[PDB]
Amino acid sequence: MWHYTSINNDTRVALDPKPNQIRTITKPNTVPQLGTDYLYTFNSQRRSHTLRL
Amino acid sequence: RIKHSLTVTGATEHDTVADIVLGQTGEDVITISMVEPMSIAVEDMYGYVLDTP
Repeated sequence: MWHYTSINNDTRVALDPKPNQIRTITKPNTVPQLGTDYLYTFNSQRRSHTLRL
Repeated sequence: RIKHSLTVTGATEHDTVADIVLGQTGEDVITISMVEPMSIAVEDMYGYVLDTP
């Protein structure tokens, strides 16, 4: 009798922006300049262009 | 981002009030994680304590 435990909570449902913040996180992303958010690595396999938002 | 410090006394009187309900955090504004990650020095990574019979 070990009965291990865990936390169960939707991980997709808690991604959707707010209805009055959905404005902010879409177009007004012109103020910031990306940089670190998206993932990009390059291999001379070649070739590999794994650009992933 | 202001921190608050609340007390148990005041100059007002409350009786039978509402239950101020809140929900939906989002994952963009408020991210919830845990380990926790910490920040120390360099030499402090390496130390020990010797016992004696």
